[PDB]
Amino acid sequence: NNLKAHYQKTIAKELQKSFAFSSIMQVPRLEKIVINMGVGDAIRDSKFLESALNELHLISGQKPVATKAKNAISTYKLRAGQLIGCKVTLRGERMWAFLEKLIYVALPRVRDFRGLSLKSFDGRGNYTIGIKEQIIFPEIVYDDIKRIRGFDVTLVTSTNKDSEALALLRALNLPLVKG
RNA sequence: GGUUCCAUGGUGUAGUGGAUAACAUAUCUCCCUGUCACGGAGGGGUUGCGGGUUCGAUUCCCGUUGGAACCGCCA
Ligand SMILES: [Mg+2]
Repeated sequence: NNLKAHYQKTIAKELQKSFAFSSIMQVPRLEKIVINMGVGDAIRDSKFLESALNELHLISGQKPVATKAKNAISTYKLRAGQLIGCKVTLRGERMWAFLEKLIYVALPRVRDFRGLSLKSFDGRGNYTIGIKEQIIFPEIVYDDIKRIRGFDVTLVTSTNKDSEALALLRALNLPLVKG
């Protein structure tokens, strides 16, 4: 990606100067964006889960692996050995492609993207974005599951400090309130 | 003293071999009638206590209460 090379040059220079980092790779580096569109309807409407996967596939270019619960609950109708939820973890070129596509196409189409930040870092440098609806994503046709759901896009970084993660986010211009 | 059975709606009783609780009376609302009873329509209301097993107990297991049914002899 041309923006990937732009990321290289720009992130290196500003970050290096911003904290006098003694090495170019001391600057934070983003690793992997997990997407987890999971639903318990597979306990009853198994069909739905299948469609779920395809949409997830259609969004990232990686086929989603379906995850299984590690316990069993009667109230939730849960039982061990069943597949409830798919997770995809993008890396390399595809992860940066999805990140740019999200921030530039999907996110500003959000009904009311006022944003949320500073109050999202887990204290170790991660970040989770809770999407409310799937239809807003461009890689989705109107025909879909009878139920509509959101997403749990998350982020990782090489650093362990949440403040430096915020600094990388600002350098990348991820558009949130004051952050 | 010991042994078998039972505890389900307000009252009388069925079910459940773990995933679910009905019948009648009674109760409420509305037709009905001068009025009321009877009648007609509709509505509503449930596992003795505890503690384990199971993802899940009214049901399966062991204890604790209450009510019954049987026995407690030979000198
Ligand atoms: Mg005698």
